[PDB]
Amino acid sequence: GRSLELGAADIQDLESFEAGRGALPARAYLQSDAPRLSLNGEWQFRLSPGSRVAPDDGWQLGEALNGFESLPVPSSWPMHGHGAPAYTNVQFPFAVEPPHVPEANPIGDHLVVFEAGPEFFPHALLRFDGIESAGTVWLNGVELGTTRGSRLAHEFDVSGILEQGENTLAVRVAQFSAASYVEDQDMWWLPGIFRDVTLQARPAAGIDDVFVHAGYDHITGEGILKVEASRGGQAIDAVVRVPELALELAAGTEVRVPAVEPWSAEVPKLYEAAVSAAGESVALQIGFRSIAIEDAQFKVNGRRILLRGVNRHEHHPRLGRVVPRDVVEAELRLMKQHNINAIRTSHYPPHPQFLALADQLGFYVVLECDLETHGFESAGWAQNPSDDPQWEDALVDRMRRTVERDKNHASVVMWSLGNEAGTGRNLAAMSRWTKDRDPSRPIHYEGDWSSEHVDVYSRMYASQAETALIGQGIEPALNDAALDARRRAMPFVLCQYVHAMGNGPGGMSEYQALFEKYPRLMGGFVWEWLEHGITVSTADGVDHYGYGGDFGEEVHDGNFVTDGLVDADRRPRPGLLDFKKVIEPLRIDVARDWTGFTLRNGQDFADTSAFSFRYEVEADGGALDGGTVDVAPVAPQSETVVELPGSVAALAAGLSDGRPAVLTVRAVLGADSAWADAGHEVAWGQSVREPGAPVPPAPVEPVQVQDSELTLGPVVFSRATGMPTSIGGVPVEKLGLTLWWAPTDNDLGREWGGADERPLATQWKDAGLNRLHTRLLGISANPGQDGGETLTVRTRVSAADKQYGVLVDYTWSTDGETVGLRTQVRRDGTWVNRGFEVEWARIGLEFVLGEETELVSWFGQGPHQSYPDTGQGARAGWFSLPLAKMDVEYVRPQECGARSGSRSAALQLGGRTLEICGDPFALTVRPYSQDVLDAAAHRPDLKADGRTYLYVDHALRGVGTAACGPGVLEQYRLKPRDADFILTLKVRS
Amino acid sequence: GRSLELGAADIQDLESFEAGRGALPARAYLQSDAPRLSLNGEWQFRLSPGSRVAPDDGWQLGEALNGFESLPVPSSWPMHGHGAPAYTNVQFPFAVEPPHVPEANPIGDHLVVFEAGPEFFPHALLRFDGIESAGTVWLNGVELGTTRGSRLAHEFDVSGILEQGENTLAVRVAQFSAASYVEDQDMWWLPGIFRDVTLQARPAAGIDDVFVHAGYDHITGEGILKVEASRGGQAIDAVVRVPELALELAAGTEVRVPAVEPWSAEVPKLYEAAVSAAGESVALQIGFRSIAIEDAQFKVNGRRILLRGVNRHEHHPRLGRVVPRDVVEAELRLMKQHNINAIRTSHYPPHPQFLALADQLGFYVVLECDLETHGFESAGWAQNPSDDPQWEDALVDRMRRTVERDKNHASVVMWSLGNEAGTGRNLAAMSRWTKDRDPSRPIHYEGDWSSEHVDVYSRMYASQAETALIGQGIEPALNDAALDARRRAMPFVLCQYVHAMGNGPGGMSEYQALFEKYPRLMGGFVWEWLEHGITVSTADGVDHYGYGGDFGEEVHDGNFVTDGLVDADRRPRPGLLDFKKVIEPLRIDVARDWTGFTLRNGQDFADTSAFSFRYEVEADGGALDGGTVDVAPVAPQSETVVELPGSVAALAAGLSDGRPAVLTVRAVLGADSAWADAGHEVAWGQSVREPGAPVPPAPVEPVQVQDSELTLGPVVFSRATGMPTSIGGVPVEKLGLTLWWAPTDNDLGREWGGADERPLATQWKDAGLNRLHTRLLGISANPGQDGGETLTVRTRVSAADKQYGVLVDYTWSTDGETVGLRTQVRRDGTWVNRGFEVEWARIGLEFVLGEETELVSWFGQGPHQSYPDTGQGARAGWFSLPLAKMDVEYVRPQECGARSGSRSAALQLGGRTLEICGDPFALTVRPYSQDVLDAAAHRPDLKADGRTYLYVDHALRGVGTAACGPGVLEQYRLKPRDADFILTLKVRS
Ligand code: NA
Ligand code: NA
Ligand code: NA
Ligand code: NA
Ligand code: NA
Ligand code: NA
Repeated sequence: GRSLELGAADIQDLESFEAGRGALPARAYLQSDAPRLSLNGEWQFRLSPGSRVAPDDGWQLGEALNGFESLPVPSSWPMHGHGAPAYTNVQFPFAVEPPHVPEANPIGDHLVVFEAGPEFFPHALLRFDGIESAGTVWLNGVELGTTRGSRLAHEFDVSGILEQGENTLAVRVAQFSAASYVEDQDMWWLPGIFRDVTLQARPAAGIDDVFVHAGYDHITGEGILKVEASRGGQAIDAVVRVPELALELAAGTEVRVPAVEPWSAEVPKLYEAAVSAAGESVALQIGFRSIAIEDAQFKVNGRRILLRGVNRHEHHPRLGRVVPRDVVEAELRLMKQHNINAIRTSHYPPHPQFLALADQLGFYVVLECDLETHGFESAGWAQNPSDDPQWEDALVDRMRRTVERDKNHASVVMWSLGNEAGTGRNLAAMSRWTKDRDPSRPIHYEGDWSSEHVDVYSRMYASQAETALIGQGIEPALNDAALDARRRAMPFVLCQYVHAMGNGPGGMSEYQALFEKYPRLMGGFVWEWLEHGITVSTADGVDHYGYGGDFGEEVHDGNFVTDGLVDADRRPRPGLLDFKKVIEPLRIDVARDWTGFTLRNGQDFADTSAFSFRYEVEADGGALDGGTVDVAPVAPQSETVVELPGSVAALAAGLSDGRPAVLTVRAVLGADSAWADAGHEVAWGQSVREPGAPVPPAPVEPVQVQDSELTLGPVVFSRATGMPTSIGGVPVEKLGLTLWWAPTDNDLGREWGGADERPLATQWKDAGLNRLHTRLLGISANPGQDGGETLTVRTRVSAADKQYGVLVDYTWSTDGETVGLRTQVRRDGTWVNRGFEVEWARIGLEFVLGEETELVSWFGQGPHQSYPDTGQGARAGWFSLPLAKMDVEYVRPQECGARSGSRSAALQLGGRTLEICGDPFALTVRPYSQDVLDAAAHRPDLKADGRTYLYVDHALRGVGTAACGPGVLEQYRLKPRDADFILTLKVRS
Repeated sequence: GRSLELGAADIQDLESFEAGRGALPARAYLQSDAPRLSLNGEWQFRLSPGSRVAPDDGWQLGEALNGFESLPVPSSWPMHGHGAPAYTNVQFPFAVEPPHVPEANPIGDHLVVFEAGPEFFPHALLRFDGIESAGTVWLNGVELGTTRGSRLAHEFDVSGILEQGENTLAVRVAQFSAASYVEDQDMWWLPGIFRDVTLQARPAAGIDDVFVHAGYDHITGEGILKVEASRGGQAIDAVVRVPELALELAAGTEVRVPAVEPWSAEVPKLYEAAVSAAGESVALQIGFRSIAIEDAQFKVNGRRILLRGVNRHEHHPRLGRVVPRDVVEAELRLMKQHNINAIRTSHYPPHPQFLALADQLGFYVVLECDLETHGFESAGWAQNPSDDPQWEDALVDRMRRTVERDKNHASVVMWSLGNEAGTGRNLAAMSRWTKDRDPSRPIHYEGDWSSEHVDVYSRMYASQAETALIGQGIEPALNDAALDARRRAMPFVLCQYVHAMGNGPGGMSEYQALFEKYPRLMGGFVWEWLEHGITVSTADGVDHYGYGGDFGEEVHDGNFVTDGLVDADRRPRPGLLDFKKVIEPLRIDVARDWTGFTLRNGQDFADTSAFSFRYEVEADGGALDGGTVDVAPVAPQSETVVELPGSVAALAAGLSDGRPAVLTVRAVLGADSAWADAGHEVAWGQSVREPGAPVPPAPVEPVQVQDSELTLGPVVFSRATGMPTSIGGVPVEKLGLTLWWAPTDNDLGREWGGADERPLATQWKDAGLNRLHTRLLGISANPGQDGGETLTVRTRVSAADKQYGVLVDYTWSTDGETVGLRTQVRRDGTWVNRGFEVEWARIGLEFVLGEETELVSWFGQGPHQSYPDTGQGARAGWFSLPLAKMDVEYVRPQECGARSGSRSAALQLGGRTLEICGDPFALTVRPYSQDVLDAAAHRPDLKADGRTYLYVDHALRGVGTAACGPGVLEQYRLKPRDADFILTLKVRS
């Protein structure tokens, strides 16, 4: 019979296993003096729902365009109202049947008219730095070719096709193609021509490609320099000039520069250079550095380095995969400002302009090829393109374009084959190709744990325990003795760790101590730098971030795309403030007697001469003493004890007992740097003189009794419930025990440890911890002092359908001014439910007050939140914030905002002030309840109800990283137990 | 110190382990000529939230009532806006810490003024037939006592307290008490004075209690009669008269009536009798029957009986636990009309008036004590009141009041100790007490499988397989040899089986065949008779039923209270129509040659003389022949072959081949009965002459091709998709394969069989069956006949992120009038997901039509729905219903309304008619999509969208009873497989 379906030819091309056709050889991205014209700007665009209905109406000519409208290019076109973004993590959004594509496949036709002056003849090309996922390119109706590899560059010769004057460039882009099966990164699906489009003249006697080789001999101090230059794939005559080093040499010859200052992330020394032929000159920035593996350590310039890293996706909350240059520069500065020294380009090459900025600002870069096949894992990796010989040419092409583009940049210290792509013959082919092309950079790939085709051993989210075993070289052996010996000689990197989703990440300090202890450990890269929030404006014009499912997706992964150290607009999350402290490159340990501090220089290359060392003593009234102390430069990996002026110690000795005072020593930048202004804080340490325990008020005030109320000084109690209804005139609507919090993203994750396959959030719901009930057992007034009395209220807390509970006793006392509150908690019954021991989130009290709080002040840790396994960046001091600024604007609202280690607190309720003191407690204050917080999926769902929710916790659980990787470490868990704690309360005007 | 809490005395009483205080001895409910006054009517009512704030303001006197309002009594007070109903199944709504009660405990103060004439002096009492859960009673300010046992009667002597003329009765009712721990039935929590309140004069020389003993000697035909009569607990002189039997005897003497007609559910013969003393006469209805266990069979009057039973809760959708008498009478008639002969009073004694109606209409009754402690199971039965000696007196009191009230009623054939109360010493004490008081009725209790203290072996939801083993006496042995021998000599009853929640129950026929095969099997009681829906009126005034969670409950069990054979207003569900057929008491097997039918009388006592046997032959045009055939009475458990008139067989022989005709033989009531009018259908059987296969149209019409459309006779196809866009001018918006349906309540239940602990609904979601995607592979026109052509469209169906699929090929053909459609389905890949084989709900097609359907007609099974393991009550015939009447109004919308076994169908779309024919298919038609159906939680969420959703299924899965008990039996499951089926389509005006 006769074939009748439509669009079969277009679909066959989209199903191609091969790389793009018609492109020039892959090469470096080079700054050249050749004439160039950027075609970025306002293009014309038409969208069709699939190949079979994509018109074949000659639109490529620009004449009588039917159905086109203006669209910026570069762009991710769903960010501009054409379709919508869609988020999946691992799962494909289409049926898995490679190489076939779904019928619903957005086809975007792009068209731009431009003018080519005489400087673009006789030879020129068109460059495309990124098209997701399949491009077909026509110029003046003539097909140039196709693009595969969404984040890779393609160039097409236009000689004999480009015309003098007006030209018409047409590009048909398909969202889905066979290449989608190898681009399954955990991120938004966003088609478009999302990077630069450039016309570049190719003058005769020019330079097509350049390969910089700039090594460093750390013994002699020599630089080893060879700059290759080619045209049409052939080495050519060219002259290399490096003026700062008094150098003129031929391209292609290796020389020995007697002395060079070596490049590192800490000291990113770059030498300006130019390589030029008769027709073209290329400008280079040369950093001399050598990379080697020896004694199972990753070494640069002869030294083991510590990677303080993040995984960087490219995302912008309004432009999608288009990241404006100013945002790139700003976020790299922000990384440096938080002590980061390393970046993994998860999981594809970045915009080409990123490389020079990393060279300049100083980051160790893991440059990763555009390859991920994670969605094949759930079928046992059946049909995985990574092990399918039909995909070999396509995957080698991806690696070749990755390597060729960025090979000249000192910041790149490892090539990565891809991410979560299983094991297979094509990964081996990619590795062999890279090792042969560029032996100067070790190869990284986590997906094959046997590490057969790599030079470093990489894992993601390995526990602190397994990392310690690896650090000692005693992890279990591979079955193959030869492969085991190879891997045991490799250094070890965590390419992803301490998953930073929501409240968290907990457990960072335990990893860092191992990094410092064991040379084989290279460090780690946090997952991830940024949340992929997409800005949404609601009915009222109130902006907030959207995540998976908020754009009508049929299958999605929710807020797992919002898992970053900064939000999509680069505002730090608390996790980044903690991370900065965890990875600080200097350690400052202040002596308890305030005579001095131990200073350890944790850097690998630089001394301490860039830093100014400042001290300040702060007390309740303010600063009492402070200044700068001169420190002879301390070498990398060396230590010294720095004396503080005698006045500081003398001040500590004269302090009256119980008066709190904090000595803080900081290392700040002595001068402006390329990434921060002078005075920027890099490291700090403290010694605290703690306030004395608040003496409980003498119980000299008696209990006065009325039919329905009891009064004890400034406290009024309901006689029916035994609970206070007001304290100093502040209405108390509720007081009770808490054991639960609104689950974090981590609490919604499964702990793949133990026989319990429920997330902690589910364990808590099953146990009833979110719906506690209180029974009153009795109320008694007991003799106090000089006619005074204490009031003891006995209660039992439990939950419907449960037999376990806790006996909670409140003992109240007052001298008329201060109120004393002792709370005693005693376990009743066995706290087991559905066969497993119940764990608590906290041991604390919730005060619900009938008035709003405008201001929260405290002495403790701050300014930001802290939980048992977080809060490293929260330092001791006196803090005060408006109520709203106590919250944390996580995209999915969740437990957050607790200030652990508080010794005193003050809430301003309009005109009066409520003061809380006692042994250390955690402090949280909110204008809405925990049930409202738990129910809210986006921040607009949070609405104040005119009350104050005050949380005073005697104990808290950690937050961990159970959303992906380890849960809460054993020492931070909270099993049911007896407890007792004392508070004082005071209300003033 | 000094005690200061409030209300401690009230709470201490509520925590009492003891029975109520102050009541007269428990006795029978008796029809007496003693003067009586019902105090039912409009009372005054005040509600307090708990004991500690319940006023002690002297309200018991009726003077200056502060805060009282009118309330009907009897009532469940949350049904009248005081609080709200709350539904839990097993879980308690309060902390489990017996005997303690929560602080939130509705306290209802009831008050009524009444007048007592001289006939109520000097002696009278007040009777309360039910108070949930704790009552305290005052008369004229004087405390009478308290009530415990919510569904049990209490009487208080008011001699010397009742006054001539005006009196004031005050009752304080607490919702929760220690007794709540032993009243954990799966039902709504509903406090109130919910049964009659009566003043009764007690004249001197009267009769307090009566115990009827009326046995039957099945050998001699004698009745064995002894009527005991007592006053103040002492046997008294009284005369018993039974006029119909020519009897006058003294109370307390056993006599032998020479001949009596025995009582059974089938023939509920009752003799009017009176026992009288000088001061009082009591009217009785005496049914002579004897109960015995012999040869491991439960026998009445010397015959093993088959229980065709339901579990009857007391519920009314607007009045709660108050069931108006007219509703009781109507629903018992409805039970008889659906062949039911047995009732279990789950799980408490019914209203006292129920007993006489069961005597009269004829049901075997399992009368169950008010005891259930199910909520202790989840803590390993720790603290279970059933094994706590401190609860012995309270639990024996419950059993004593249960037995004493109803002991005179022939319909009661077993006493049940309670339900789901574990095992324990107090259950044994209850059994010992009952066996001693009334040896004439065997004891039932399912909670102790060892059956130590019972006379029958009872289970709930035992599988058909285990029931077959029990029926053969080869179930596994108990560890105790003595207890094993006892239990193996017991008959076996399913006190609850074939859970009737939502679409279902499936698997009824397999149980019934075992009941018929094995004498040891007594039968079973369906769970349950009625859905406990509560009527709710929404914003627009649209009524619907609410279930758990719809009334603000903190903990609840959702729609598990809507699990009945009839809805709360007693409208039959399809399950009741199927059940009636399953348990029909006669079997009618029509010969294939239409010469006669085999008639088996499945009754235990009655012959067939109450029935008229009618036949009718029906064809497309209408009835062709019919009449009545005289049948000599067939004895119980006997069989005969009844000849039909020769004209019927002659008609079958003359039928042209392929013409459909149905011979139906019915057994209807020959005369009015007490429960249905003459002509009521009891049993039926059929023989069908099936229509010949529709010959496919000759493919003489060719495919005409256009740029974007293909036309083949009356079918227009999209050339882009290959699917029809119209058939005979009827718009087709979508056509595709189906494998999924909107989960039933059963599909949301876990199959505790196999290693997969996901409900089927979850298995389907995980597998993507609800989100199928279709890829087009090709379209071809092939040579047909005489220039005609067929059109074959090749597709593959799968789901996002899955590698398995099905190849689906559509072959279209037409002669211009009729359209032929062949569908071929071929498995592609292994249909396994998350480690388990995927199961399908169906193999079918969904047509989405762009116009509404007003009427659906078909030849097949009807009128109601049928699935592979249901539809017994759906008979063969021609049916036609408005679209809305094809649906089933389940409270939670779910898959329903399929008509299996359809051979032809006709949809009326405005003016035109769409006809479907072919080999048997299942037919479903809806005005909304499956996704709308699945998302809808209540019926108002269903909204028509102006389309027609037509489902034609080649195969369906069964529905089972997985919500509670067995899932779908193996033979009704649907594993992925290849399939092929043919349809013809025709559109007319
Ligand atoms: Na991934
Ligand atoms: Na993520
Ligand atoms: Na939330
Ligand atoms: Na139960
Ligand atoms: Na139920
Ligand atoms: Na539904």
